[PDB]
Amino acid sequence: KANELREEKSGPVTGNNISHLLRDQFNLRMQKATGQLGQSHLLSQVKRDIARVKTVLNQQ
Amino acid sequence: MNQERVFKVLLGPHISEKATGLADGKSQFVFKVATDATKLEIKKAVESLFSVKVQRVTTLNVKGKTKRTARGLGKRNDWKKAYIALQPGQDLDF
Amino acid sequence: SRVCQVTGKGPVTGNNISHAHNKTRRRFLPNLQHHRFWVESEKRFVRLRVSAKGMRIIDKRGIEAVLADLRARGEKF
Amino acid sequence: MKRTFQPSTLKRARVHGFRARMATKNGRQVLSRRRAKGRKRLTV
Amino acid sequence: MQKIRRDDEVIVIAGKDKGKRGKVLKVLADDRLVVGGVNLIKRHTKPNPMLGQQGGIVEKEAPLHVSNVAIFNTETSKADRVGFKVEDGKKIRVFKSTQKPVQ
RNA sequence: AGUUGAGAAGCUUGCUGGAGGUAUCAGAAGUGCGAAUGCUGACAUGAGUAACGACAAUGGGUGUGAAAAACACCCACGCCGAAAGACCAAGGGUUCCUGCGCAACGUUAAUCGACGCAGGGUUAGUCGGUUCCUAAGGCGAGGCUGAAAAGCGUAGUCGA
RNA sequence: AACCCACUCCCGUUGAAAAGGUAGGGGAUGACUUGUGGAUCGGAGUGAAAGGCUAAUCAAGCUCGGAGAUAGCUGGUUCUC
RNA sequence: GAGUCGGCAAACAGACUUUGAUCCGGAGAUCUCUGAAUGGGGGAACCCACCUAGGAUAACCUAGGUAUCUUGUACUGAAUCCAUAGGUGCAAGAGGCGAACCAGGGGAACUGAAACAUCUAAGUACCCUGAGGAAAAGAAAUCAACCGAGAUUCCCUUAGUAGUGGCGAGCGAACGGGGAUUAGCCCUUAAGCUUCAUUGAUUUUAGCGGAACGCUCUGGAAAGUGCGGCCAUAGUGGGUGAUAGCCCCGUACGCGAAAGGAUCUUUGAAGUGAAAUCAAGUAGGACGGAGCACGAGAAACUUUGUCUGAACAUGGGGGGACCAUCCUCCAAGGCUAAAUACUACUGACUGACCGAUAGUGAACCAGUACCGUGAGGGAAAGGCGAAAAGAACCCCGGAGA
Repeated sequence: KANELREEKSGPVTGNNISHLLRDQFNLRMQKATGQLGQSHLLSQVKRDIARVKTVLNQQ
Repeated sequence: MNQERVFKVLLGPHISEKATGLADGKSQFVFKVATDATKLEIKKAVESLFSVKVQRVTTLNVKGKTKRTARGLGKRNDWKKAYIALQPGQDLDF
Repeated sequence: SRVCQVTGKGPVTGNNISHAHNKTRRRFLPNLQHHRFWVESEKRFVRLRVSAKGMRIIDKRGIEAVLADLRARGEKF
Repeated sequence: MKRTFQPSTLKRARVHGFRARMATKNGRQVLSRRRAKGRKRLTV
Repeated sequence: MQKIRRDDEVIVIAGKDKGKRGKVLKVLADDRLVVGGVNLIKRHTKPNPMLGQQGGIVEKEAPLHVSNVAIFNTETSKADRVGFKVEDGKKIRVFKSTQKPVQ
């Protein structure tokens, strides 16, 4: 959630967080393109976890 | 390269009989890439995300197909298609 | 256009009543000339498209006072 | 026996296109009538 | 809140299965309720070679309406209406015949 | 269907229908249709008649098929060959290819299709465009002009 | 010859075609034919001039408004006694 | 407060939720490309850039800037000495869209007159330009008859009257009354209004509680039958398997707001009103027009395209040619709320409105399909059942229909 990100993690620690869970969005789309993706909830929730690191970064 | 956008460039290995047999015989791998991606972006992304060395990248724009239904004509997303040619002696693994 | 820069007189419309009282739609233009007015306190002529009773206002109020409220309205000269 | 419609995508866009309509006042109100009628295209 | 929810013993008023006590399984969004054991249809399902369905006459339970059931009391053994008692921050749902809580 | 009334019309009933109806007496009207070469939809008649789109031309064998004059292959026979051949621009927009299909579409039948459904397929420093340059012409800072809208146009900057 | 035309015959006239076809015919280095882009438009263009042409429309295009123009004319005006 | 991952679209996957999801309001964040489109171009959704700061290994990337015009301001400076034009930078503002309403600019014609030209239609339609939530108008150089009334706008009458008119067709007042509304302030500087800052208050953007029915009959199913009750600031609501005040959601009636919005109200502040000092190229006049109901007519009064042109409170204008005498007013500077007009858009209630050839063109994926080069034109198409319980299996047929 957001209050685990907010006020506990800094600029770089949320900055290093996006590029770590952009690989999660990348590798899940590499698995979706093949047949090797069973659980499809991971693809939608990695979108909405990038959006809240980018949300708590705009409000720093 | 703006350390994002390496992950936004490659959209998956494209799976066809042409893509499979041209990955076996030659060392060319067919990737669907993002529809606004230059040949330099989809070369530095493969060299970064796969630790491989890229020799050549050719590209395609593909038009979406229009499928007639009731309620009229629909259309699919126009997509993009890159052929990643590597040095002989290495293949991409996922 | 055909408007006096001093009085603001533009063209007016009206009729052309004949002997059998036929109305023809016409237009009343104002008597515009160009004229160069000498300004002493600028040492310079200003050329001004002005109707012929707009020159009567120059002759009555002075060009130095008519140019005071041409630029209050914000015109060319 | 040629007909009256001889198609050309370049002549279609310089007579009836969007920039052409919105270049002139009378065509800039074609685009507002055709939007008040609620049309899907408004430049054909 | 709503009068009836899942882990409730209810009784059917004015249906085919009138007076038949059961327990709510599903609460549907269009004012409907699947109650266990009542309103029981038999679906002629054509079998699948896949893992979805297999077999002939399956006999499942159909949704009722929310007005065709009442909360069963288990104090007077009758059908009863329910209402809400608003106190300190506990909205409990209470019976109307006896004014003591539905639990 | 029966019955009653001078009539418009009423009443009673069998079947079909499966949820509404409105004694009486007043009030209001989108109140009564066969005609307007009326208007909309359905449907006749003409009539299973005319036609089935150049008078290059078809004939056998085999296959597949539920069924082949028309599909595939084979053997022949004809036809075009300054095109009925290969290409490019334009224009169209997936019509290209493969697997499965035949309802509808195809002036007949269709197993075939420019048809349906699903996958695939279009790779450029050199070929075309963009980018560079201008013609006709368009727009046009300012400017000149004009009831207004606007017209004309310089610098410019678009336009093969 | 191509190409551009359109003199004659016949067919076609519910056509294969809202102007063609077949057999002949005129020009074919020119006041030629043509692609592409552009310019001019409704009492207004354009016209080697026929009232021709201006999107199968032209003695004043098309479209939308004035507008349900007007019609001393036409046609029609519906249950009963 | 218990379900959820929007709809056509039912199912299925993979999931999320009482450690409180979905959902509902308030606030913020994101907000690609076009479009006034605004860095430059362009065939709208595309193309090509520049400048500064930071980051990046012969490739770029991130965050801002870069339109024009108006006004204001700073710096700069041609012919030309001075300084004007011009140049450049900074601020601030404008542009575009919207159904009508409003103030203006330009303005038809069919038609009526039983023809037609004056006239009508009609200052209508249409085009164009501004402004506002209303706008315009407005505080007497106004009317009235010797009595008086006092701004404006609006409704009702006077009255189809007076007038006007090829005195044809037509067009049409005013005085005086009855009402709606209720304020007048200033140019020796004002009310009023905008912007903030605050003082209380009232609304709005979501919600919460919300009374009382059983037995019986027919039936597929009861709300209907039959009997007996109950509730009522809640009884002719919606729908539930047939017709329900007591089944459900509501209704009457009470309550409710972290945070915004809006209105009203305190009391300061900066503004504005504001044009300077009671009005001169003005009043008046002559020509030519237009308006006043008034076709220039005995034509007053108002506006003005051309030409002219005053008096100054022992003045000046009006009182329908004009002159005298009375009466009443102070033009050439302004600002003003309410009563009034309209409804594209919201919400609630309502209907002797419509019920799929009707009612919107449009109940349904409608301004769609289709027709046009284009502006533009413009359709047809609702109903299984209470519940999909939407027909397992068998048989003929081409794993058809």
